[PDB]
Amino acid sequence: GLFGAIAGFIENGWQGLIDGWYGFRHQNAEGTGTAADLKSTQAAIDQINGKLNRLIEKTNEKYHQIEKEFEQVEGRIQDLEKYVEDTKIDLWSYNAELLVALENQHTIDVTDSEMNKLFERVRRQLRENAEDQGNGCFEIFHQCDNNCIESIRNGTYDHNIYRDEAINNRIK
Amino acid sequence: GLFGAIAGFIENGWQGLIDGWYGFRHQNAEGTGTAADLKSTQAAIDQINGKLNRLIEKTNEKYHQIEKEFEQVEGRIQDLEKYVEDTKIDLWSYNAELLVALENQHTIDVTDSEMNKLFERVRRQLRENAEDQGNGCFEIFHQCDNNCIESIRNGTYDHNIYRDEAINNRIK
Amino acid sequence: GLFGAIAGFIENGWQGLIDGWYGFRHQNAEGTGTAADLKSTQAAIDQINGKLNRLIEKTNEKYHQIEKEFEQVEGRIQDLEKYVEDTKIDLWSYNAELLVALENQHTIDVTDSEMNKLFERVRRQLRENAEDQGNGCFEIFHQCDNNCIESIRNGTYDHNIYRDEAINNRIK
Amino acid sequence: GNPIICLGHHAVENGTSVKTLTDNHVEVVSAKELVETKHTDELCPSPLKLVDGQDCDLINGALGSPGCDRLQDTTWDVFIERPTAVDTCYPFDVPDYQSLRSILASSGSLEFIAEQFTWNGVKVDGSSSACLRGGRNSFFSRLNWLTKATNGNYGPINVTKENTGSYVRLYLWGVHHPSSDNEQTDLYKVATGRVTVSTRSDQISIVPNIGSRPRVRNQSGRISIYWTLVNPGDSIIFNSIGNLIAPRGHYKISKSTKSTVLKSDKRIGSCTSPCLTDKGSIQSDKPFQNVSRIAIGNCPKYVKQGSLMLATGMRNIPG
Amino acid sequence: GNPIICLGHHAVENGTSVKTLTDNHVEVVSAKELVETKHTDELCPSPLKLVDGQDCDLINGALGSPGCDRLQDTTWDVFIERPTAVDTCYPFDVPDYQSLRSILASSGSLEFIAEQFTWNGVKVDGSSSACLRGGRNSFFSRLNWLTKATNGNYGPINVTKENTGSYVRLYLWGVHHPSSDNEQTDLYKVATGRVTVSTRSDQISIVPNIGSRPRVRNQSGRISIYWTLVNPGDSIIFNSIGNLIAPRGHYKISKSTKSTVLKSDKRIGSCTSPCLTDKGSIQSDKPFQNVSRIAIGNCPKYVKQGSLMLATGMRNIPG
Amino acid sequence: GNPIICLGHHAVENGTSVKTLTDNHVEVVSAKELVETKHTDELCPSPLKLVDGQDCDLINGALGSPGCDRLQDTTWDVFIERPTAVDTCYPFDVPDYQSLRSILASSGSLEFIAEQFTWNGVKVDGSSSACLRGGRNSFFSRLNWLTKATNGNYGPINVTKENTGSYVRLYLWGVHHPSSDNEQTDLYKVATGRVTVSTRSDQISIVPNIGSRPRVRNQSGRISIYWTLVNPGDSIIFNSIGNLIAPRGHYKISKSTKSTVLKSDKRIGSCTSPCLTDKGSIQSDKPFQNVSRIAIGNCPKYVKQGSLMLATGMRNIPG
Ligand SMILES: CC(C)(C)c1cc(O)ccc1O
Ligand SMILES: CC(C)(C)c1cc(O)ccc1O
Ligand SMILES: CC(C)(C)c1cc(O)ccc1O
Repeated sequence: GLFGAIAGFIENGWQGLIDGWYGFRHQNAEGTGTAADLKSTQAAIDQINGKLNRLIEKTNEKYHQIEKEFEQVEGRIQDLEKYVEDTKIDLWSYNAELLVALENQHTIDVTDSEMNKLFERVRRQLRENAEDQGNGCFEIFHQCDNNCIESIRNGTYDHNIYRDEAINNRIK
Repeated sequence: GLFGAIAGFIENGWQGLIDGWYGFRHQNAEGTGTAADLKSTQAAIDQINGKLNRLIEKTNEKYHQIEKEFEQVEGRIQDLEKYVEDTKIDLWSYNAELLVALENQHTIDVTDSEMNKLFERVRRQLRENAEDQGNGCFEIFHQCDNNCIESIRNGTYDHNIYRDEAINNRIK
Repeated sequence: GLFGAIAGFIENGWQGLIDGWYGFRHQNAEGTGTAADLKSTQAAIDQINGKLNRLIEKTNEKYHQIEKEFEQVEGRIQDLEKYVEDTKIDLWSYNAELLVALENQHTIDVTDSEMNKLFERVRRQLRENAEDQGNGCFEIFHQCDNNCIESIRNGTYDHNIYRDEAINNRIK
Repeated sequence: GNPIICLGHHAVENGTSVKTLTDNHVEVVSAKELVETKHTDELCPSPLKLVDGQDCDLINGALGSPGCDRLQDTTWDVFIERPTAVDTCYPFDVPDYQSLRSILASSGSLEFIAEQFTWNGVKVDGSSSACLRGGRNSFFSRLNWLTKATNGNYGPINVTKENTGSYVRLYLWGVHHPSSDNEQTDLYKVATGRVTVSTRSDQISIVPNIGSRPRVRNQSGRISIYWTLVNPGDSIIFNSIGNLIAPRGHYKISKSTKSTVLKSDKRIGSCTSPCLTDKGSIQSDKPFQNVSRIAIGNCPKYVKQGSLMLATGMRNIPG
Repeated sequence: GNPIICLGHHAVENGTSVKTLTDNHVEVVSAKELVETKHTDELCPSPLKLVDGQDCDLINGALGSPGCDRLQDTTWDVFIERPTAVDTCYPFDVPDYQSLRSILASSGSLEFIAEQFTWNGVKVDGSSSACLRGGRNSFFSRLNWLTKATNGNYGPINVTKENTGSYVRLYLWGVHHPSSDNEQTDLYKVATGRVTVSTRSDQISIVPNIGSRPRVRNQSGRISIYWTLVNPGDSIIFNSIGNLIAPRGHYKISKSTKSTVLKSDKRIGSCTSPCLTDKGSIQSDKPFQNVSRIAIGNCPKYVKQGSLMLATGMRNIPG
Repeated sequence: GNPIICLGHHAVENGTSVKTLTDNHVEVVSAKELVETKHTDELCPSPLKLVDGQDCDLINGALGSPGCDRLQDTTWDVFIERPTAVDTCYPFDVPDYQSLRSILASSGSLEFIAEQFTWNGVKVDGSSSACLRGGRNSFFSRLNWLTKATNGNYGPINVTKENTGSYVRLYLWGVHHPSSDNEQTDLYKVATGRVTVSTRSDQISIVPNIGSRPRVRNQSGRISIYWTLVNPGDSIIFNSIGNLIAPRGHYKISKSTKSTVLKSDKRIGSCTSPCLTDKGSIQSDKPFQNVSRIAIGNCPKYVKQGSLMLATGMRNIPG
């Protein structure tokens, strides 16, 4: 993927994340836990759903057309009727092949993007209080109880409260 | 957008930026001001203009073709002439729909990209002298008068001049 | 490119990198050297090769078709046979033009992406031991002999060994 | 030890392979199939109005051949012709047969507008042992086999109908090509017949040709079927010195009407589908299908591929 | 308080909605419409050379029917046929009419190459009250109605022209189908006529058919119009025992030439446009158009959509 | 001074320009050309089975005209017609010539299934000075020119063949149109001939037409060539009162078979290519080609562009 987050600096996915596409797994003085991130999951689902509804706008309705099978050789007209149909089928087969390939290219990049936006979001909430570990994890340089963890997850964490503690730990 | 800068960590756009697509808004000891970034605006405009000129290379010129309306039923030949034309129109309608959708997908990602490249550029100019605030803003940890602000905007800012001051403020 | 690394914050490419697409150029107490990064080169080559094999799956095989040149005017049937063929050729010419353009757009973004993933990888290995210089280079704030340089290149560098030295240099 | 917080994403045990611009096989969490491969194996009678020809094809139906009486006044979105259809009447051929089938299929109706004609100087309602109805000699119910009058001549035929109405009329008529000169004279007195049918703007004239043709239902002669359209305001004249197979009226052309014919094998079911193929009905939201290039109604577009998986989730990376 | 510097982008009060692969309605700062929906309501006479048939269609023009004299020597990129065009001459029909129209339209010229012929043994320049010019009996200016000579017979016709030139010739000729045997003999002596026109490589032979056809301009008979091409080097022979409607010369075929016919209603204006439709002219740089699938010249491609907005700016996020 | 480590990428002196969605000219490290522009200038005889008509086109080949004997029993994937092909036999024409060529090309075979016929009451094996073989009068080797018997009449012809086999038969036959009444009677006694060929389901009847046509190989008359298909189970009857050009048997129709005809100029080489054009053979993996829209076999798709460069490397930024 263009971002190198999914199948990239995130080693793998979590089979136990059964209620979201993206989430937080933490470790603190009280233990460990996993929760789903709703915004990032919703942003990905919306875009995928968007592109699926888009693929339905149904405009293929045909009645009297031309004959497509023949009981006897005829030559000139028949050649044309078959060439016409064969030309049509090739072009649509081509459209469908390309549409899927490029759609899949894009979806995979979108999903990789949304993973990255989540990472970046949290990076910004933590400021100088945390360091990127290289694997989708932040080391947090202060005590962070369950309420504090949740404040990160719900975007109310205020880095100024922990700043002196964190900056001090960062430096010895 | 793939980058999450436009409609992302930049909360909104500036209706007062009337002479650029991208810009700087600052606050210092002398006050506040907005200026346009020319490089980033130009890079976006060039790419959009590029894709517009591309859509003009005009190669549709047709004279004697086939009849497309008919005064009387005929059966076999007429069926074919209509099927031919209807097949043609469907395929072009499909081309135009996909071309626009995917072009728009791309343009929006390009514009989002260029926003991000600007952010990243400034991030790199400031080094350890500034911290990312999470909203497209950098807190600058030293006095930065109008000349200093302009030196950031025109890419002559030398972080070494302010480094000891900034690093000291960063740490208490 | 969407990432602004190639033709972006990497000023230019290295004509002397003859055994890789991406690499490391260092400077230390022992001198200077260039080496190729295999993972990033391989990831780009694989994707380009992937899209090339994809363009071969060969499904164009036609025998008896229709006549395409004519010795004498005939009117109605001939008009149709020519209109059919001309319609076919226009649509394929359009497919090929778009396929190449969008493929090239993508390849250039992929290659730019892979450059960026390499940069990001090293950024993560170095932690607080290095600072981004703005030009694809990291200033390393401790002595780093040839073995240490190689440990960065092969992903065994352990930032904790150099941390106190580096953090101290970073701060005066 | 400091607390850590990790960002991640989901991963299922069993992914689905999709293709992208650079890869044949890329495993993602979820995917949807875009090519419809299944059909019902019966033709659904709704929402499209079907008419089953059973043992008559559309033209035998239009001419009124013996197996065809149940098709009278029938109307359809799709007429179904069966591969079991058989000729039951005097052997005939139709120059540009296909175009007549197309024109009929398209008008969507077998409701005949019957007309009184006065054929002067001939016997009427000729019958044949090659066209049996209930075991008795008969003929195409929509055609009138004229021969010479009890006392002699085939009083020259010249009859005209004016299109007084507001719809285009289609008239079905024929020419009898006899197997011998004995038969020619026996039927039409004249040694060589002639049938000329014309309007203000178009015209056909046929001289019948004698000779032996392979026997069908014991008959060596043939009828050639022709057709003439007549616009509102125009007239048609039937002028014949002999050998005219006369019309009993005309069909109404509703032109450019969502009607057609499907050559199919499948029985008519009781299901509901807006898409018929010669192979059965398609019930699907998929954009594409491979069932058949013969597809009538609101259908997925026919493509060659048997499968196109659209990714609907991220890369699947378990372990 | 430390100084801050913020990066941002522009935002207008009123955005424009575009579509993308994942969204129907996405508001961006600016957008361009790619589907042309407007036309001029007059046909522009430049840069394309137009010729207005007014009351003659192209074939009446080629035959030289009374309303058509102003079309002599005319040349065009696009010939305009009007829905007000009317027949003014002896009633006729053209087997494969469409192909003759197509061939004429395509050659782009009504300049007749007149030829001296010697028709031996017949009266020439026949006229008709079904073809009035200035109130007087007349005929197609490009055709020669031959009948039997004052003293009797229709001396057998056998005339040949060699294609001495370097262009393919198109010869327009006809066969008269009379309404009665009285009229047949009255005009051609012979009871049954014959017209055979041939070259080294192709040939047509028609036996005329008698009978009553609906009266047009008081006339029940018909002329059937045929055409014969003649390559450089080849010859054509006109062989007739009766009923030949003879040519007065030929047209030049310039083949594969950017010429055509447009059936339109709109008056010819004084505007400039490289694109004509039956609905009017298109003046536009847009890649697509919905005005009409009848589009001649340098035109946007016809599509079904009435609108396709291409984004030309970033997401619009005011407030 | 602290150590530095820089990430970078490669750069060559001379890049290649590609196009993208936003740029006409973008220089990348490497690129592949996707449009094939070159061909071999000879037709490769493998893997496709070629048959060179040399001086016979396919129909003269099927009829058995003098230059054509080497084409007997020939079979092909692609038959090559040469622009140097010439008529060598009695002048003829074929109504719907193109369809006969198409049907022959497609069956892929000139192996004639010869048949014994009994033509009763006529002279057989007529010959002509317009059809010379070895300097001597001759005729189409596959046709039988019948005339009246030494003692007189053209005993009426009525011969039938039943299709006993499991393949569809194609029968080639003709009608002689004579230049005068002298010649008509001299050859067929009867003043006016007739040829009727028919099966259970189809039929053709032709009355020959007399008259002078331009002289070819000294001959003013013509033969018109017709064809009749006969399904397994059906029969064909040849009924003639005069002027029948009779068959000597039939061709086998293998329908829907990868066979065709190519009008080409190029000599047959000894190269190998799965793709033939009228201009030569294509040997290429490129998806597209511009050589010709006449392309037979496994070929790149014809496109208008002379070049489409696919990028296969990153932006090239030296210096
Ligand atoms: C998706 C791609 C352009 C590579 C393609 C491959 C293929 O074998 C057939 C059609 C295609 O569009
Ligand atoms: C752009 C997309 C492939 C989704 C599409 C939708 C549509 O309703 C018609 C044509 C299209 O290309
Ligand atoms: C690649 C693009 C859609 C811009 C295009 C341009 C062109 O001149 C012809 C066909 C195209 O697909």
